[PDB]
Amino acid sequence: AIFHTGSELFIITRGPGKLTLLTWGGLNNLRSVIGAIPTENTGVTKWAVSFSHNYTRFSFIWEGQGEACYQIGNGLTRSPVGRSWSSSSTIHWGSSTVITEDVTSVVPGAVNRDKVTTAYALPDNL
Amino acid sequence: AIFHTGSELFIITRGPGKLTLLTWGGLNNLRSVIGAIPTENTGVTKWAVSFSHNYTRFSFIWEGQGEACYQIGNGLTRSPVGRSWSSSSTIHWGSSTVITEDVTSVVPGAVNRDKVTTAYALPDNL
Amino acid sequence: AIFHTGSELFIITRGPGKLTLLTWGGLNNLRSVIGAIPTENTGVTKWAVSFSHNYTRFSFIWEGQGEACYQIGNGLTRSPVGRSWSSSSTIHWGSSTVITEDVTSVVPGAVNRDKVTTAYALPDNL
Amino acid sequence: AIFHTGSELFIITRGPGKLTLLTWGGLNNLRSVIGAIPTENTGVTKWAVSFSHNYTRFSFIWEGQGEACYQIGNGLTRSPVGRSWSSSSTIHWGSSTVITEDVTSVVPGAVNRDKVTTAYALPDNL
Amino acid sequence: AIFHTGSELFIITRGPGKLTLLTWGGLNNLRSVIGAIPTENTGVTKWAVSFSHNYTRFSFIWEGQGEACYQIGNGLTRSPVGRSWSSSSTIHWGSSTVITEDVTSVVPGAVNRDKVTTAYALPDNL
Amino acid sequence: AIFHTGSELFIITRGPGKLTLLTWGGLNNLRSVIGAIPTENTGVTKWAVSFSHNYTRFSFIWEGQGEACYQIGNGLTRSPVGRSWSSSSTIHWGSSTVITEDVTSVVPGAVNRDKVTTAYALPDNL
Ligand SMILES: CC(=O)N[C@@H]1[C@@H](O[C@@H]2O[C@H](CO)[C@H](O)[C@H](O)[C@H]2O[C@@H]2O[C@@H](C)[C@@H](O)[C@@H](O)[C@@H]2O)[C@H](O)[C@@H](CO)O[C@H]1O
Ligand SMILES: CC(=O)N[C@@H]1[C@@H](O[C@@H]2O[C@H](CO)[C@H](O)[C@H](O)[C@H]2O[C@@H]2O[C@@H](C)[C@@H](O)[C@@H](O)[C@@H]2O)[C@H](O)[C@@H](CO)O[C@H]1O
Ligand SMILES: CC(=O)N[C@@H]1[C@@H](O[C@@H]2O[C@H](CO)[C@H](O)[C@H](O)[C@H]2O[C@@H]2O[C@@H](C)[C@@H](O)[C@@H](O)[C@@H]2O)[C@H](O)[C@@H](CO)O[C@H]1O
Ligand SMILES: CC(=O)N[C@@H]1[C@@H](O[C@@H]2O[C@H](CO)[C@H](O)[C@H](O)[C@H]2O[C@@H]2O[C@@H](C)[C@@H](O)[C@@H](O)[C@@H]2O)[C@H](O)[C@@H](CO)O[C@H]1O
Ligand SMILES: CC(=O)N[C@@H]1[C@@H](O[C@@H]2O[C@H](CO)[C@H](O)[C@H](O)[C@H]2O[C@@H]2O[C@@H](C)[C@@H](O)[C@@H](O)[C@@H]2O)[C@H](O)[C@@H](CO)O[C@H]1O
Ligand SMILES: CC(=O)N[C@@H]1[C@@H](O[C@@H]2O[C@H](CO)[C@H](O)[C@H](O)[C@H]2O[C@@H]2O[C@@H](C)[C@@H](O)[C@@H](O)[C@@H]2O)[C@H](O)[C@@H](CO)O[C@H]1O
Repeated sequence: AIFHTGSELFIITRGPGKLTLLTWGGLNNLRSVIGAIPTENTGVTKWAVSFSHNYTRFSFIWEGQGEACYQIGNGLTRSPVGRSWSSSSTIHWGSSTVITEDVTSVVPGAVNRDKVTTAYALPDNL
Repeated sequence: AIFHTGSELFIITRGPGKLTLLTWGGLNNLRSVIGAIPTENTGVTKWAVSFSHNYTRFSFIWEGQGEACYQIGNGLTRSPVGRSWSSSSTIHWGSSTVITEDVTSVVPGAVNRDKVTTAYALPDNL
Repeated sequence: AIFHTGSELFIITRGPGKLTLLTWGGLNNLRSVIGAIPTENTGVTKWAVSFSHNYTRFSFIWEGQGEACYQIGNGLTRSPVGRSWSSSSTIHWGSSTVITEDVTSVVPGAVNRDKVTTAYALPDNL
Repeated sequence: AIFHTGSELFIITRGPGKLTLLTWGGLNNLRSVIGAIPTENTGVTKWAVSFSHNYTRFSFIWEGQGEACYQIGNGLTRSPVGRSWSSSSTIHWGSSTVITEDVTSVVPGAVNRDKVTTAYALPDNL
Repeated sequence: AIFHTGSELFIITRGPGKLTLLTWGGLNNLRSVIGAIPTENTGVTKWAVSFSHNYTRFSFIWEGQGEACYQIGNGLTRSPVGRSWSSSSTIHWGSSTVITEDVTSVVPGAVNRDKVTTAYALPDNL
Repeated sequence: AIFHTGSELFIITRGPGKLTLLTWGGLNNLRSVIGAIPTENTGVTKWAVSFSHNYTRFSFIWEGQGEACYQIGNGLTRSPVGRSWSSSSTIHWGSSTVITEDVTSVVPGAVNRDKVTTAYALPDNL
């Protein structure tokens, strides 16, 4: 299952843009969260994308002119990230698969946590 | 503040061991989570450590013979991680610094999520 | 077009095994060539795969038990390599796409050039 | 012998320029090929240089202001590349050594395949 | 002891600046040496700092806008370097720690060997 | 001149062994120094070799089954290190080149400083 040790969610992007994570499907009516994380890098950025406990749905898109792909754990495959919410990259908690899913109706209701959500660009010096 | 874009929490470790994350201070009686994340690497492991929405305390320790340090964003400083829950590395949500705190009172009530919490070892091919 | 500058063919594998290249569709009555290139690496091996002048078809498989993917140029996507001749990774000269093609009818006529064909594992010190 | 598994031909260059490969000594009257491959990198470029089946001579030069060296396999030695066709770097099929050779008599006959010959710059994300 | 095998002195800096080394406490009235080593790198520079035989004191500072840290051997800790001679990073021969020492009284007697002392920036291609 | 900024002395080795430095040609009646620096590494080790102030001769050998080469600054060329004191790699202070020199006559009178001379293996975390 994605997010377990060995099945971590990594993203690789090229050039500048924003990776946005939608955290939703909250247990016990917990509020959905949406936050955009910018990169100004000209080249490749590597990213770690985390879940939050007590949520069952994680959806993400890339907004940038360059490519963006996800990798599961140390798997070799790198597959394109969704580029709009009607064809978002989505994980159902417990799934081993990223699917394409329309989450356009979830986005406006989510609390805005731009630059403070669970997706992180790795620096030059790690 | 740590966990904001630019102040991401990275850990570097040497040799095999377990990084354990205690997620606590949950809003509205959300249950605390404890999970250990193993590595078997003989050398260096790099890690990205995430928060979870709706929690306000994040405590971590390293259990291994080899060193463990944290780095904030692309800062050059690397400082040691705590090695037991009585001297845990702890972050209070909104703080810009890691402190040393005894969280032994929080551990017994935490639900075990070994290999499925918000700390991730970076693989060899990222 | 694959094999042109900017669209070089790279392979990424995990663990030991043989990458086997079938060079075929030769002009000027040229004999097809088949050659297996071994790696003994436990971890990730990166590879550069070249065409040969005067041939119009290039087909390859990974015979190892670990994962294998190809990357075109500095593209981010990495997609699985074929694992049998009936589902080979195949390039038609001039195409920008690696297709899946059955080349079992070509293999028996090819001259064996094991360890001496146009696929190369990159070393640890490049 | 160079181009066999273990004795792969790699180039290292600094700054922008063209690596040009002459493929000649074609069996059965096969047409010699010349093709220049550009790099615009300001720093180091690593390259993989392939042979073509049915040819028995491979000559290459670097036209760039910066340095250029070849490495055989995982050998540590890096030695300078020829900088003109009268002092080309040349491999005789079956040889274990790159020698200096004057191939100006071969170049005029060769068909131009610029940006489409068997020498490849490795990208930033391999 | 620092400068023994396993306890090599490395520095990590960000951005352009100069690292200066004061070699002093020479036996047999050997003259003290001071030399500044510049970098123009915009990003992270890694440095190896050597002692000289027959000296008992080694002091160093970083002059630059960006951060500077030292690391001992393959240890994970990175700690700040001194930024003026009144607060120098200093090693007493045989000591396992870097101390803060005011060596303003030593600096005038030293011979200037800018760009020719025993601290070295590591290049892009090592 | 070797050892000036831009012309730093680096070594690359494969497999386990020892790099030995002989510091001689001392001014001010200084005794010659010899010291072996071992590595246990199975793969490639990178090294920084420093001079000592007040000496004019620096001679080094690699004793190991595996290859060993030197590189000057960020130059691309890598050339073999001497494998015995009768064929040492030698630098005359002020020279821009490494020569071969027999220094067997210096060795017996040199003070032994094994694991404590000015040649350093670079670690995995730099
Ligand atoms: C183990 C796990 O992931 N369980 C998921 C279920 O979530 C747990 O449900 C029980 C109630 O039966 C408790 O509410 C528990 O707190 C829930 O776990 C918490 O939330 C999940 C989503 C994880 O983040 C977990 O680490 C956290 O402790 C869930 O109800 C079902 C269906 O959605 O999925 C289970 O996999
Ligand atoms: C913006 C933020 O991080 N706020 C923190 C407070 O948490 C929010 O509290 C409000 C009510 O005042 C709501 O309960 C809101 O849902 C809370 O935010 C959620 O939980 C926090 C911890 C973050 O994970 C956030 O992204 C998430 O939406 C919090 O009560 C106090 C505790 O000191 O800190 C505030 O910084
Ligand atoms: C430029 C090119 O790639 N052309 C391909 C054609 O191959 C050439 O065909 C001509 C006659 O039409 C000659 O036979 C020439 O030698 C051929 O080029 C040689 O072979 C090709 C496959 C490449 O390796 C090239 O570099 C080499 O010189 C080919 O016949 C057609 C049909 O397949 O494809 C053309 O793209
Ligand atoms: C095995 C090999 O490399 N052989 C070289 C000879 O080339 C082969 O010659 C035979 C005739 O004896 C056939 O014509 C065969 O198709 C030739 O092999 C082809 O060309 C060589 C150059 C390689 O690319 C090979 O993979 C390809 O199948 C060759 O005539 C002589 C000349 O130097 O060298 C032999 O090593
Ligand atoms: C082993 C060592 O570091 N010795 C230090 C002493 O220095 C040596 O002193 C003896 C006389 O007792 C000789 O003069 C000898 O040459 C000195 O060693 C030389 O200088 C030292 C600092 C090192 O660079 C060494 O490699 C070099 O050969 C020193 O006198 C005392 C007190 O400061 O410390 C000893 O550690
Ligand atoms: C600047 C330099 O490297 N000079 C070398 C000369 O060394 C200096 O010689 C004078 C007397 O003429 C003093 O003895 C002085 O202390 C010497 O400099 C010291 O030693 C040299 C080897 C360097 O380590 C230097 O940094 C240190 O201060 C040397 O006499 C001549 C001839 O060998 O070469 C000069 O390049």
